[PDB]
Amino acid sequence: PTMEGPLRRKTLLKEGRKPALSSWTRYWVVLSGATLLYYGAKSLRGTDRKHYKSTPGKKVSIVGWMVQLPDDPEHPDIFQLNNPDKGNVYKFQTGSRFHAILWHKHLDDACKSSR
Amino acid sequence: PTMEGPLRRKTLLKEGRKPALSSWTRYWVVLSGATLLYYGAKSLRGTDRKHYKSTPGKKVSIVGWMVQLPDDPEHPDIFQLNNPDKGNVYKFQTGSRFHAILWHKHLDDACKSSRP
Repeated sequence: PTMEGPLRRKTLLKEGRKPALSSWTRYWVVLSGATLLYYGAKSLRGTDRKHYKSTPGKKVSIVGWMVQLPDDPEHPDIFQLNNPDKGNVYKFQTGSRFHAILWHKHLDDACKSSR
Repeated sequence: PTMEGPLRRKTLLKEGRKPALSSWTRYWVVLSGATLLYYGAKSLRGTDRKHYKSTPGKKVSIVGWMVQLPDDPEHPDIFQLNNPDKGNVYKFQTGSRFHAILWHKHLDDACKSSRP
């Protein structure tokens, strides 16, 4: 894998419309090639790999997607991810600005890879 | 900084001898150049950067130190750090094998890097 770590994701737009409720969801996320694999939480607290499931609940290719880093002091650990038509848009919390920068780098490489 | 993250540290040896008391302590650790800066936890809730203090509690140069990855299925998220004479030895829990490998990479470079 290129990158792994505990992330919280919030859906801002799905199929071009705002979800009724856009709350944060805890996941262990693995970026393998240009594919994101998401592992749901086993409990309500914890950020170690063991606090998340063994089988992925979601698998998404991000080839051609776009990732952005907002440089927002109010939310220092966030990055945003959008599919090509910007109909599916997500924000991710990483726990720190450093990890937001690190994820942005690897995600940007993946979005721009050919496949 | 080259690397940052929440780590738990345990001291195995200090000045060549096992400490009387030893346990896992939570820290936000920042590798800046060849220096590790440690920020203790503000409270009991400690995963995000904001859960740790703003002023560092420890500052340690690791130039000439050695870091090791044990490849131990029993403790997949551990890496060990040793000072030059191996009198000060620590183990660190990172939460995942992936982060243990990542920290090892950056620490190994730092141990072979420059002194200010």
